[PDB]
Amino acid sequence: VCINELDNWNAPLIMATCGSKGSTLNVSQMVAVVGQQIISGNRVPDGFQ
Amino acid sequence: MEGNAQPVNFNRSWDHAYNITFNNQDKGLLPYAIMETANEILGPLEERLVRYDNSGCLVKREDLNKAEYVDQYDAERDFYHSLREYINGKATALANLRKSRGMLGLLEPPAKELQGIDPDETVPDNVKTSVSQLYRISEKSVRKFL
Amino acid sequence: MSNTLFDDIFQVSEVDPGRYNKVCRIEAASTTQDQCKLTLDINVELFPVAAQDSLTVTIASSLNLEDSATRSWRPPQAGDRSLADDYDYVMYGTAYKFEEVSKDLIAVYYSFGGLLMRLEGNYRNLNNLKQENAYLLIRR
Amino acid sequence: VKNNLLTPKSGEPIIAATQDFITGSYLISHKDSFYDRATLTQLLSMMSDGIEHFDIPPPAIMKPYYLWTGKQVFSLLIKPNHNSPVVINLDAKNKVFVPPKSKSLPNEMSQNDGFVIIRGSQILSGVMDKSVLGDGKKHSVFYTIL
Amino acid sequence: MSNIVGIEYNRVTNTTSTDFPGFSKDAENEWNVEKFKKDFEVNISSLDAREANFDL
Amino acid sequence: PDREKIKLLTQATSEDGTSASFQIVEEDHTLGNALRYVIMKNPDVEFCGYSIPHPSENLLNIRIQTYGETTAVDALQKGLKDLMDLCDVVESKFTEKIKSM
Repeated sequence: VCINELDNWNAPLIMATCGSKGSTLNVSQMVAVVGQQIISGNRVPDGFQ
Repeated sequence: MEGNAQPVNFNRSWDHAYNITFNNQDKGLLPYAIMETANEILGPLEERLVRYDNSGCLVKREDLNKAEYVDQYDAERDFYHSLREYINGKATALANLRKSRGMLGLLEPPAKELQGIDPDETVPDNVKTSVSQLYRISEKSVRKFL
Repeated sequence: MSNTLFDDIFQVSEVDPGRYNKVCRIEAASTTQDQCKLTLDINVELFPVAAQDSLTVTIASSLNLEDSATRSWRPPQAGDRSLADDYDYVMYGTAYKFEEVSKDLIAVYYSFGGLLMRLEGNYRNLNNLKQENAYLLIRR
Repeated sequence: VKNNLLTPKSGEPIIAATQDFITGSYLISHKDSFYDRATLTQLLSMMSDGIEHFDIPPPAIMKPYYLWTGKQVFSLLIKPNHNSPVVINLDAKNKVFVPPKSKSLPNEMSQNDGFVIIRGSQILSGVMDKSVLGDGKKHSVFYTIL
Repeated sequence: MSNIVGIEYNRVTNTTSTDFPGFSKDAENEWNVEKFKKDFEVNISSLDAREANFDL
Repeated sequence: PDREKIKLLTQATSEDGTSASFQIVEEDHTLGNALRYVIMKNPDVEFCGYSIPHPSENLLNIRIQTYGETTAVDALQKGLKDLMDLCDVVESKFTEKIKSM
């Protein structure tokens, strides 16, 4: 949603449009949502009880 | 080696050959004319390969690819086919174009007959300023390609 | 007069400044011919355009209108009558690709140093060779 | 290092522009980057140390004022003048490449600049975004002059 | 033109000189010391010791 | 006089004085930026840029390139004579406003 709804001349956009450094997922964790942490193919298993 | 694990990159090497000898002032060639201009060069490359049999001498020209007499090289002669049955794709596109643009669509080499029928005088000059204007193949434009 | 290789009058269709700020792509529609039309990129910070507007499109070559061992480029002098002293916006570029759209419909590709133009004709545009130089010639 | 621009792992050009030499050469090749002569002189004078002799192509925008684009300046670092023997031909796809209407429009007429075309060592389309001048991909600019 | 840097919310524009002959077809603004002598001006603002302020 | 100064590069010059490249010792961007602008207002010149090779060492390279009208060595001799007058017209206008206050 961010890529089509962010203005041009945006620095995390303009260096992810290139292959300089970053991705379309790296900027998305900085502005919108960071996702769910995985642990070796497991979605944070239970600690106790 | 170049892309797709082949040492050619036929598409880029075509345009690199095309731009270096591009001239509208030259004449151009016919679809059958380029194939004999091609086989002038890669022809004698093929007869330097001898294809001996498993015992000393040669094998008979009939039934060559029989999975018994594959000698120490086969991709080298296959590469000469791989360039041959590529550049006829450039030939068929010119043959398929001039057919539907009013001119006689010719791809076969004509026999020993009235040489230089030259359909310039047959069709009007709008066709000569149509076929040669879209795309064209000069005689040097193949001798620097292969 | 012998230098004009193409001339028509088109009405534009829409103007799209998609994700830019100083270069926008315009559409065209011929109000005289019913077949040809073009696409083109126009800097509108020195040549403004609006949709549903009619202008002059002209493709000539060697605009000196008649007739220093440096291999460079130099501009013409101050007092010099020439072609397109009456227009508003001329450009520079080369042709690179000639291919057919359909039966008796061919596409012509100019590139003005990244700025593109794709139009199509019906062998009306016979004069336009695959030349090195070509100028566009536009009044408002 | 002149003998080892290519890795023996695959044959790919391993030395390239790193994570900000792209974004320097990207803002130059942006489509809304226009320059007068006074700045086109100063940019072309900083790619060398004032030693290489250049020749200026005619500008893009001509009638109101004379304006060069942000691509002809990139065309000169490849071929500084006629005395340099380098002339290349290449077609390549950028990292993003939003597709055109995909049946009538060819790859060049993208919504962005997208697909890059150079003929006779001049920029005709496209930008440079690490797939054209950088690492990883085989069909890069620095690969071809090598 | 109009020798104004056009600022906005995300950019500025035309910050360069564009004051040389050979920029358009009509080569105006050539070098002339007397045509500069008519136009150059110095304004002095609040001036005192230890500190100065003045316009060019 | 001295000769540890402006010095034409024989390797990167034309057969005539149309194009040349000079090497200035002991002058930073303070001179090269000013000298670029006074030259570019000559209608004869087409190309005049400058650069620093390496900021640890201390030298400047000015590039000059013009048409066949005037030799370029004559152009910057006009050029660096021309800002000497420009330093005066600022000095004359400024010092009369000081005394007037």
